[PDB]
Amino acid sequence: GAMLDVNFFDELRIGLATAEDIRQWSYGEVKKPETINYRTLKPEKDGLFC
Amino acid sequence: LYRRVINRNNRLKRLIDLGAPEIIVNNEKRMLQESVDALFDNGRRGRPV
Amino acid sequence: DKIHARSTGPYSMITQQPLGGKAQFGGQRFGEMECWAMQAYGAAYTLQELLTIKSDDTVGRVKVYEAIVKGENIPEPGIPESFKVLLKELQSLCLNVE
Amino acid sequence: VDRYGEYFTGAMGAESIQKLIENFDIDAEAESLRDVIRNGKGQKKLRAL
Amino acid sequence: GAEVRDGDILVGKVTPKGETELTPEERLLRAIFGEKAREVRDTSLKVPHG
Amino acid sequence: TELSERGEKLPAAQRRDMMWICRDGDRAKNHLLEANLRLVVSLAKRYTGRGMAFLDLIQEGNLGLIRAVEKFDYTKGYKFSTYATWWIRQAITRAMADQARTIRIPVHMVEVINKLGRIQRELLQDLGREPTPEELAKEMDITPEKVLEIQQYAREPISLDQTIGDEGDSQLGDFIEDSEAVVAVDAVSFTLLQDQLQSVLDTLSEREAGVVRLRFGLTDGQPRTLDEIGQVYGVTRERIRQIESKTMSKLRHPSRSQVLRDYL
Amino acid sequence: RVLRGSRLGAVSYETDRNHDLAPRQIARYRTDNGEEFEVPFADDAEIPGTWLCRNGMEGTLIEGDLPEPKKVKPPRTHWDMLLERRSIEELEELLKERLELIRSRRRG
Amino acid sequence: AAPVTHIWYFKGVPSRLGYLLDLAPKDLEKIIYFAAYVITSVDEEMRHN
DNA sequence: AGCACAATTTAACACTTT
DNA sequence: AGCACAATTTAACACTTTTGTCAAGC
DNA sequence: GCTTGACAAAAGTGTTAAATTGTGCTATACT
Repeated sequence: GAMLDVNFFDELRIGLATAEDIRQWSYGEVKKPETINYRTLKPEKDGLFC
Repeated sequence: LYRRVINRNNRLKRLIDLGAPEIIVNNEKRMLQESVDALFDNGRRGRPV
Repeated sequence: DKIHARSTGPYSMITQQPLGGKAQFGGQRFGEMECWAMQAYGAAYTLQELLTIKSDDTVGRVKVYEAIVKGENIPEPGIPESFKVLLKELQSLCLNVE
Repeated sequence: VDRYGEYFTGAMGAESIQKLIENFDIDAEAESLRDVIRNGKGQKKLRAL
Repeated sequence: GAEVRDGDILVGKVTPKGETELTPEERLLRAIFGEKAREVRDTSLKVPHG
Repeated sequence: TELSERGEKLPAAQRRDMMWICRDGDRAKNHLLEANLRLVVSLAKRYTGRGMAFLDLIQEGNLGLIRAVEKFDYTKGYKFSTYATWWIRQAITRAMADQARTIRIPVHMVEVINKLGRIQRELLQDLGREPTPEELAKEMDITPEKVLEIQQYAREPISLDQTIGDEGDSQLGDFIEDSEAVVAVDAVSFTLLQDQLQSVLDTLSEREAGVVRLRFGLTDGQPRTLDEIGQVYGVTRERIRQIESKTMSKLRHPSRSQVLRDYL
Repeated sequence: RVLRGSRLGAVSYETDRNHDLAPRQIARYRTDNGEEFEVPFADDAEIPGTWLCRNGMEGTLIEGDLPEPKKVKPPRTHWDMLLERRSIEELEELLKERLELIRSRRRG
Repeated sequence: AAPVTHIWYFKGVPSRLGYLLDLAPKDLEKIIYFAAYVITSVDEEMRHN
């Protein structure tokens, strides 16, 4: 109800997350097992730090 | 753990498109299951990573 | 070797609580039994001040410092930034915490 | 599967568990579990709770 | 033989910083007094507190 | 596929036998891999202990076996294992190059790191001591400025979540100061510096304060050129420049410099 | 000792604003499984045809430009690895051979 | 690329997937880690007549 | 290591075929 | 390991345009 | 207060060579 969650708390509900909820929170699919560059120390695209 | 999950997932996605016998695909799916189980709660089923 | 004091020093990495020990600056740990003592007193506001704008309320920390230096009233606390880490570690366990 | 393979379906793993969860009528199991603890007794009643 | 206290510099060490761009207020304050940017950092060895 | 379009349609006899021949061809491709899985295991069992788990080595060897049975020639009169050992060893070593480090290094740099490490161990065994960078560059036909730079690539990350002392309650992450955080006594000082800057700039004239605020970008954040201010004030760059050169001399006055000298 | 560290990045001190910001236009892409994604862009920006959307799969623009299939191939599709090492006359004189083994083995 | 059961709902005490399907945990581990096929459906009419 | 506790087996039972 | 080859990213240089500065002048 | 001419450094811009990265292949036999 309040994703910013700033000072208006009436309840706090837990529940199972369906697969339609997991691809609704997400901002994109990580598809490579890469973290960061080895030379330029910048995060690689489509990796765990992209 | 995230790297191992996405590694075995990419290898399963390659083995399925390449065409493979059932033993290799079943071994890959069991490895994927064990990787996600190691991510969520380590050391519960089997020996810990 | 034993005397230590801290107004404001280095903060930690993942959760933004202060560090520990005289080697760093570090703040004294206001743990569990001290919270039980302050709840048994009935002091709600000192407990809320020790737990939000002194450890985790990231925009409350510099706002309290500005209000003390300019000489104004201490503002109302926000939400602790170690609670929003818990919502992320519960959502990463596939639990729809809303 | 090669003989009488048209009369059933069988699988392995989490997709088979997903297929079992798909064909799972909750109300039938709920009414049966309500009726077992109402009529029967023994270990069967103590399990069904 | 030099007597030190809390905050004095022991080893003068200066590390290259590469690049960052200043705020407009600090870039104005450099142009008034006439002081260069001095892109290297300052990580000296000072004695600890107390 | 070449006859699944224009060209003909086939009678049921040739359709039946060619579909049976295709289905039989799809079976030996499974039978050969199921035969040589043990060869994959026997090759992969002597690379373990460094980087990757054992099952990942077996699966990359299986991918190499699929490649080797795709590119196998029976008319060269050799056994299958002599040819397939090359592709299986290549698949295992290429996987250990690609997916064994948390920071991914390309395979040529992994190759020169393996060559440098092997040459270092060989010169150590010949010498009975640890070699030197200028000594190592003599063997590897490179500069000694390259050798330490190569050596400062193969340092793997130390895990943040291990106990550091014998007192096990502490981990490593409780000792690392976050240096990119907001220092609370600096963000107040920057605000008071902005207020003092506006208080000093208000004692100037109407046009020179606007010239300074657009030249250094104090109002918008994006600075301007002299032509950009001359466009809005209707003069050339030299008229704006002498206005700025007079205003900066007016700001070096001690009444305008003393209250700002403390902030640098 | 203390061992400061930093995730590589910066913290700038512009006080935030919310009124004058260079103006933006919204594109809309459509992926393969009928999903719609709205992407803001600057006005001085060439809006591309295909965009890697939030779903994880590529989605083209909603217009009918049809820019490029770019002639990308298979790669090696076995066959090619069979045809590059063995020629058609050696296969046709083999396959028929195998075909005759279907005729003789069936009746003995 | 292949489904995966959540480890909290299979390796608990008591196992919730075992209660929800009336399967033993020693059989559930044989199913979801690729050791035993499971029949998931059977056409009763064709097998009857 | 242990202390408690609840879930999951050997075996101990009468009941019903063979 | 080790090598061969294509694809891609970088850095280096030549050349043009912008932005800034000096002296003169009404 | 304001403009013009002239000159020089700084910044874009295009091209081109180098360095850097990605990928295929190596056939005594080996289980």
